[PDB]
Amino acid sequence: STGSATTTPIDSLDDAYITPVQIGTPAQTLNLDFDTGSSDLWVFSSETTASEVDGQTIYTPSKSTTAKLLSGATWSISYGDGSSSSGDVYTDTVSVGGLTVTGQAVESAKKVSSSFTEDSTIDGLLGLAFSTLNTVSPTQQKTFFDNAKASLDSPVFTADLGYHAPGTYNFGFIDTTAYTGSITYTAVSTKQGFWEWTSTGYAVGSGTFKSTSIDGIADTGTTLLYLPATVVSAYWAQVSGAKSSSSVGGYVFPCSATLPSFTFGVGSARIVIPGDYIDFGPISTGSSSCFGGIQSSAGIGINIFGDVALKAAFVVFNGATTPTLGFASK
Repeated sequence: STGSATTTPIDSLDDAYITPVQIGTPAQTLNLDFDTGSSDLWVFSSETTASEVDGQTIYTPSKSTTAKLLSGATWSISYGDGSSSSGDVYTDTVSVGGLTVTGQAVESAKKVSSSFTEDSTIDGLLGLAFSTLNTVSPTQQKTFFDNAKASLDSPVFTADLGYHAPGTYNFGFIDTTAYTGSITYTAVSTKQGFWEWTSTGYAVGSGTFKSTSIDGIADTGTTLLYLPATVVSAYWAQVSGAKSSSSVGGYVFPCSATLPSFTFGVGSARIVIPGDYIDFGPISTGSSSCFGGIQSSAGIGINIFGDVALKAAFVVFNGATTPTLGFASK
């Protein structure tokens, strides 16, 4: 089997991407944030505290003839940005782009943090990291990909995120028309539960490539590119007026700037992030100070190749017995 679904930016800045997912019988379609940095499929639901729902589409398990309460199971997750959610668990039929899993754990939110409530466009998350990170207790549950894998034509999914445009998540096949050149594959460590890999270095604009190992994660659920302070300082030093602002919470730059590109290494290959991908717009409405899309990972404890990096590539998440990651230009 295979599946193919379009993923759409939630706003004009590509702050996140949503992908329609069918849950239950008859189908209830929710727009979920596909997140290769976590491993829970959770949804706003009829059980979510009413005051914490503001415009989201909810899953109502009582209206699904295939929903079953997973007795005694609860979940609770806290993300790196400080957001969180928790609740109980159903199993139900879940389909993405024509690919169907029966018996998928659908984690129904009883509580969500303010940041989720305040964003009407995201109806929940669909985790695509390794199932070892799944928070369901007392019986850990598998991700949608893990459940689908054996049925797939090939045990892979691909992320093809657009810049200020829709893109595609494919399951079970590699669309050879979706990228240019060849796909370069690189080793993955699953020890922390992430798609963790080592970049071979970077360049700023038309500058020389610096060969240096940068361990980090391929994370579709993080907006920005978080890298060591040395790297980030080297990038922003090429932008007149750019500075790190403790009050804003990162590097800012004059909105009048033309940003340089940023290149990262994948083995001997190179992925170029155009400068425009690094502009996240005014820090507040009407401001001429703009927020940068490359930020320091210092104090996160991990480097994160988020959407800013991933959207410059066609990315293969290869879930073979020994997982790997593939990157191609596009």
